[PDB]
Amino acid sequence: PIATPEVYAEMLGQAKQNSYAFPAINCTSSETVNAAIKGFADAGSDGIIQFSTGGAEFGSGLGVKDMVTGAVALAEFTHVIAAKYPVNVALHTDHCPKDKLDSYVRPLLAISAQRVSKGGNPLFQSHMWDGSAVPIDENLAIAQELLKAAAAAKIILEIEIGVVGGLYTSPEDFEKTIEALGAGEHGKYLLAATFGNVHGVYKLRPDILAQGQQVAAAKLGLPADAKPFDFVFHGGSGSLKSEIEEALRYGVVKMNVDTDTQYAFTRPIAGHMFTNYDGVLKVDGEVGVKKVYDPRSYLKKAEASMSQRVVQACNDLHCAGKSLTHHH
Amino acid sequence: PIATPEVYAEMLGQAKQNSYAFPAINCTSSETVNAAIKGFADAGSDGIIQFSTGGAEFGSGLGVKDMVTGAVALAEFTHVIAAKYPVNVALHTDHCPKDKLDSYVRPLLAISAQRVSKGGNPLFQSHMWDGSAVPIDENLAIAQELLKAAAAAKIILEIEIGVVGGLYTSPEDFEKTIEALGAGEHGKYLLAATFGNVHGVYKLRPDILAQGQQVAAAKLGLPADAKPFDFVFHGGSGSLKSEIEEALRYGVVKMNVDTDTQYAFTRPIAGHMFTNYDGVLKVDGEVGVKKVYDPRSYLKKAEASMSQRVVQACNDLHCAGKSLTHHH
Amino acid sequence: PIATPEVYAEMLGQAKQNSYAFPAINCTSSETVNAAIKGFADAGSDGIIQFSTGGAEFGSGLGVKDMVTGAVALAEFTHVIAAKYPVNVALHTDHCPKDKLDSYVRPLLAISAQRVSKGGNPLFQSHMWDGSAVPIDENLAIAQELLKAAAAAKIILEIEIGVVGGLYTSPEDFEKTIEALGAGEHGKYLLAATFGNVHGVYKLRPDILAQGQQVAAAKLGLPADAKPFDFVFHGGSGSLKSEIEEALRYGVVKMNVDTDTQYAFTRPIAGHMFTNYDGVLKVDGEVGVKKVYDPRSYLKKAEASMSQRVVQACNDLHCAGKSLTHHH
Amino acid sequence: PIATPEVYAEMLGQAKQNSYAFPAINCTSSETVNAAIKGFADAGSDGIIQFSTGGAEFGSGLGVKDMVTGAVALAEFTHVIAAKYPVNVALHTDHCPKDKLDSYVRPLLAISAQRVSKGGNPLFQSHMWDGSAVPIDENLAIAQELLKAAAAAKIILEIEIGVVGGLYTSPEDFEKTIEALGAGEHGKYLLAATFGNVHGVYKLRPDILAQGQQVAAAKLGLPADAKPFDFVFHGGSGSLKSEIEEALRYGVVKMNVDTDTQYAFTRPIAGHMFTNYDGVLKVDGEVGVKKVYDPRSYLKKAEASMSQRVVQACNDLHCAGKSLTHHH
Ligand code: NA
Ligand code: NA
Ligand code: NA
Ligand code: NA
Ligand SMILES: [Zn+2]
Ligand SMILES: [Zn+2]
Ligand SMILES: [Zn+2]
Ligand SMILES: [Zn+2]
Ligand SMILES: [Zn+2]
Ligand SMILES: [Zn+2]
Ligand SMILES: [Zn+2]
Ligand SMILES: [Zn+2]
Repeated sequence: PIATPEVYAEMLGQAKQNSYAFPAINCTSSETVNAAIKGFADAGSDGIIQFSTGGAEFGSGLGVKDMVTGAVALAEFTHVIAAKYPVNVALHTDHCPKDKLDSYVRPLLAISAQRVSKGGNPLFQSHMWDGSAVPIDENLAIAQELLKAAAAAKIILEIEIGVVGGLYTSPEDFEKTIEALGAGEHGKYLLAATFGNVHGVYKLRPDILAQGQQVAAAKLGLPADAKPFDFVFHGGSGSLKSEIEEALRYGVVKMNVDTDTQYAFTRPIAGHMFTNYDGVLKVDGEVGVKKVYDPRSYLKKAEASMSQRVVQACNDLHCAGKSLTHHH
Repeated sequence: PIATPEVYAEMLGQAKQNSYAFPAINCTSSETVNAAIKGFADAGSDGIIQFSTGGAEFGSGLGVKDMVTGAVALAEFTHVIAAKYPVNVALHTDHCPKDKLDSYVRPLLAISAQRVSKGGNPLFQSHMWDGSAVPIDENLAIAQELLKAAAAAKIILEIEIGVVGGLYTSPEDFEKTIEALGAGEHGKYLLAATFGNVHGVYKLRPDILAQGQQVAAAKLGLPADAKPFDFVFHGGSGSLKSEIEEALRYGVVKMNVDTDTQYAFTRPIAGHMFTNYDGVLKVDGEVGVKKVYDPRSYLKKAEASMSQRVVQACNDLHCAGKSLTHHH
Repeated sequence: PIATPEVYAEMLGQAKQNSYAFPAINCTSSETVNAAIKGFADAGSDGIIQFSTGGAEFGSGLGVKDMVTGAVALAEFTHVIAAKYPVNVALHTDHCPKDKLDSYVRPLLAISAQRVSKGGNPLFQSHMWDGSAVPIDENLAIAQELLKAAAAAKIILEIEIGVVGGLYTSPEDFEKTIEALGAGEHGKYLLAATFGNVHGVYKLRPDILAQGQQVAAAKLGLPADAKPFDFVFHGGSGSLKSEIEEALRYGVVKMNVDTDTQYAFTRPIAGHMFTNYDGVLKVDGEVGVKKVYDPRSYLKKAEASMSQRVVQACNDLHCAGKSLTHHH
Repeated sequence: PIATPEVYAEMLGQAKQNSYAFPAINCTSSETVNAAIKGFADAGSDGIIQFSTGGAEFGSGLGVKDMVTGAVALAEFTHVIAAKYPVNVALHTDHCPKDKLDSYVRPLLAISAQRVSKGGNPLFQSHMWDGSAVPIDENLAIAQELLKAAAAAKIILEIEIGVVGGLYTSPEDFEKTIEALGAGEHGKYLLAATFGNVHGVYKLRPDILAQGQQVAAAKLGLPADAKPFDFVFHGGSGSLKSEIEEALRYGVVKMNVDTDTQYAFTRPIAGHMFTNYDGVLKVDGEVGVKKVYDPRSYLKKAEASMSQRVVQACNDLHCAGKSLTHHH
């Protein structure tokens, strides 16, 4: 099923408690959503499906190019599909900068607030505010008001302090975050801190995350080994095993996956076109071969390949076999 | 917007009155739905989007393979998208044989009956019962009870008498159809008659349709030039202009398109893979090129190409520039 | 075997007498020479293999780029191969303009004159002087001295009056040609006249050739139906059957083929690369498949395909089954 | 130029004296010969071009399939080309087993004996007798009579003791070889011994070669560090640097290269077909693009790429910059 707000909070709390994380898979379409959920289900895992600003725009079609429309359309599709699987699937929106808040996150929050007001659950279970391009104080002022709106709609907020590529987060940056937002008692939030992490597969310092947890623990009057933050790891695709393991130990509960699942989705499509070149093209006066230019023929292979890569992510992040539905 | 039942009936009545038809485009995904609606909008035309049994199964994903789930999921997606376009888009389900009625058309009718009972509109605006593999009397017995259910849910039924490939419909076959179902007063229906028409692009007798109209007119006590039937043309892709024109004159209001839009969708994907071969594949120890293995890069080209082919269909069937919303 | 000068003259005389022609296939390599000779042999036909200036340069390799070297190297190769076939193969050089005479045709003539002086046969059996870019009088002055040199080396000269693309040859142009060169008694020559013919496959006037024959016959005091000229048809690839037939009737004895055999050679290579994409490329960390990146694997397919196209040319030009060796 | 027998012997003697080796490149065509010689010339190196039984058969064309014909045809071509380069190029025939001696090596030896009898040089400068499938005594009996014939025709014989894949050569095997053939005083020979070496790129014991040299030195009454054998390294493509270096130290003077140059030749052809897919194929009723289906367009890229790989071989084997013509 779609993760209820209660289930999603429990997912993240269990991940943190047990030092594992969920892959958050960027999707752009019915096929990619289907591949992701099938991957989670094959791994006996709960998981997160996220739509970026560009993914949402693509989802809305070339005739619309509207982020809210695309996100809502894909979310409505995902609600129907996820009801047929025995794992929990949470819906999330990815990086939204300041000048897109009024055209992405805010209208989506408003839609969910309306659902909640009528006794329903929110359409998305988390939204990202990406304030890494603005000064920390401005970032956290926006985060504070968004956290209030988000919590009131039963939604978890993801925020980012410092910049993802494609200087590190200071102890004071971590300190300000705890001071402005608390440690979950004013609403759950996820924190993307910057520790040398980059988008795309081509100098990670996971110790920055360990430092953030210690700085927060000291601020809160907690034991030295406490982990007050739930961290998000941006630029997950292409990471070393030892680096992932360290990140998990320091409280990463969500790792974003996009590049690696894109390659997995495209790879069998390329193979299909090449081996069926004279079927997918009308060559030498012939009319091609409908059975191989039927989009389903190669898109089913793309779906299966992407699902395999998602299963790998679940095993790498150690959430495989741990779905809170306990289908074994 | 999505066509209301009232708008859809008006679409078909206007098409018939003015000797034009709508393309009914088989879709299987968010991308293909988006391409189809953009095509209708670019042509200033209303249109129909249809899901086959196989398309619905594909839409539900490899982990589900459930026709109802896929149709509902894609219909919910389409409802969100179509609200953003200034043309009317009707949703239809394609060929459902006897042994799939209980797992496709009937549950979908039930969903729409529930919506209507609550003061809403049906999820789909038409459903096809394909009884061409059973004897005419059995076909029409099923059609009669389905027409009653369909009309009660504000849904148009499509039926088929005789077999589409990939012998012709007799005057008595046409006669039995009028006798069992009437001429619309017991609920609107669309009729696929068989006149030498075949699925897939590789002996049409459109005069069979003219004969059916005359046989029905005589039965009903109408003038010789009356056209009591609203016909559906199966195997639209790859047809001659002169054959389409004749079909339109005899009351074809809906022409099914699948093969031709499949080729249009796939063609730029193939081109993409070939010209970006060393970007979509990791070759010679290199890591490929994310900007070209990102599915959006080639799927946007696929969408645009499919939309162009849909525009061509609207111009071929003469529904281009005739949307009942009159945006000019 | 390689055509002796005596056999070559007999080939052309028989072609003219019986209204057929030989394909003259542009070759650039051991593979293309092999494909051409196999094509002639499969068709039971004699044939011509020709090297262009660019083909000769390519034959000499990127480290040499010398037309004489490439032509000699490929001619020496062809001499060895043709000795193993029961058809006659003549070697020819294609379009040589004025500023390349001193670096192609003249040195090659000199090589053959040396062979003949020692009691041997010439290396090539014909050479083309292409003077179509210079005024007719200058063209024919050069042709006259080259014809003397060529005849002394037992070599047939091909000349061109008027320009091949990618205005027509006048009666006076034809008249001047007979006046300057005679009708074979001062050495055999072949004549490329311009009648709307073009290089490459994308307004032919074969009657220009009929007119030339009549003009020459009148000059020579011959009957009206005499054909004093042996014509060459440039731009043979992609020609209509009716146009070829007419050309043959008017004394075309040689039709140049390049574009069509190039496509035939390349087509299975392309097919090979696509269907073996993951064998001819090292993909995803794999090491490819030696059996399909071995050049012989696809070059044998290229050879066979080119040979098939040459067989087609022999049947189109009606020289198939007419080899002067009479192997039946 | 082509290596004279005197120059070839000097090449191998200098290689041995200075612990370097020549690549021996398998060629099958005018293009591959041209690529190889250009590679040697670009590296300022002398080199060897070899034709296998299969390469020779391919060289003769599908209509002939005769090893002698193909080898002679390609050798005659190579003689013309090599005269235009300022490095020495030796011609060699590769693996000939017992049942092919009468149809490859022996007739070729006979051709060269005829040339030598008339005061000329042999057509090939070395021939391989591959007796690795027969018992050592039989191997060496054949080798002894072939060495006599070869030396009389000014030709170096290559022999093989033990089997190349795709057990090691014993001290007695090495001993028998010296006893039967001497150490060059009865004619120069090259020795392929088996030390865990395999054809094709996917447990080398170079110390077997060191052992052979010591065993031979002891037999001959020479100092312990003497290297009486000139070794040949079969399966050169895909070898480690450290393994090549060791082999050179123990007297390898010739390293066979085939797989690696095949990949280099094919790789840009594949790239060409993919990026020009709609030019090399007639697609969607179009007629393709002659400039890219012209075989020269991609074969020039193949030639250049293969030449680059040959340059790499010359640098790996340390013969680069050491041509005995001393063009610097
Ligand atoms: Na990354
Ligand atoms: Na059709
Ligand atoms: Na042409
Ligand atoms: Na090897
Ligand atoms: Zn990110
Ligand atoms: Zn459990
Ligand atoms: Zn149909
Ligand atoms: Zn209007
Ligand atoms: Zn020409
Ligand atoms: Zn005969
Ligand atoms: Zn070998
Ligand atoms: Zn030097």
